[PDB]
Amino acid sequence: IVEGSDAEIGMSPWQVMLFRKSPQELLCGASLISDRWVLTAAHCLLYPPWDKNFTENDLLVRIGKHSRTRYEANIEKISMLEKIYIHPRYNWRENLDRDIALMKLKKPVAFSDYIHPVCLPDRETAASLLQAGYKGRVTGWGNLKETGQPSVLQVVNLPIVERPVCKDSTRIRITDNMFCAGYKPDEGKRGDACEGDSGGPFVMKSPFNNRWYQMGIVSWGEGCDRDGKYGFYTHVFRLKKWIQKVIDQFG
Amino acid sequence: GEADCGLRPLFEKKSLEDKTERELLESYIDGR
Repeated sequence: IVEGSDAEIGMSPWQVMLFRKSPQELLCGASLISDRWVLTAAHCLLYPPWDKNFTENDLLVRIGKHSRTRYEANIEKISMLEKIYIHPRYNWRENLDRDIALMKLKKPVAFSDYIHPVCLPDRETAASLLQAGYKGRVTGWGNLKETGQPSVLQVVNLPIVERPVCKDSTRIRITDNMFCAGYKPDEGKRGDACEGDSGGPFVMKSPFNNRWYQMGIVSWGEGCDRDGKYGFYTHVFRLKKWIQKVIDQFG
Repeated sequence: GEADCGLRPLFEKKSLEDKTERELLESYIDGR
């Protein structure tokens, strides 16, 4: 996270850390949507161009963390993966379209003050909240700038950008399955997501029921915090159908 | 439909707001 600030203890209880077993290392961010399901970006688990193709046993999931490195005994929970689910039409070849994946935990995790599931968006939430100009929140333990490591979970709120702008800001092709956020040149304010933050949640608080909804997943970008540039996120609602399908099918 | 999802134990549950929470709240007006 660039131009963000230290998160408060438990202000993002659904934040998940995707961890590589050997060698040990932080791979990506992710989120808890149930006591047994974790949501993340597909490119975090599968990206052939770099030979990326992690499987159930190559990873671990660390929930309820705050510190970037400190072992928070009996607070954070380390869970094993029972099965990985990658969207069948995930396009890693051209633009990471439908960059979304699910991971079922071997054993359900117990909720606490530091571990609690976020809400998925539904039609009403999506139609009213996903609007250019509105701010959302991104969090993670990613770099503090382009290739740099926070000692604690970082947080940054970012305004959603009108689709046209998102397009005319990159030569890569945008889908309806993605959206972009970030500040524009003029409005003297900075901030963006960066490597390590991928797979993480973009959330928004409902002004009606006061709950938090993960409207997006940190998907990709071209560098970090650079004028005329914006971060792109997987459009969660647009792919909720697939989500519901996998959860219901494998329960 | 949504049970407990989205309500933080150390915040919403305790009627406590986090530091930047209303920046988002205010962005719905699109300014002030």
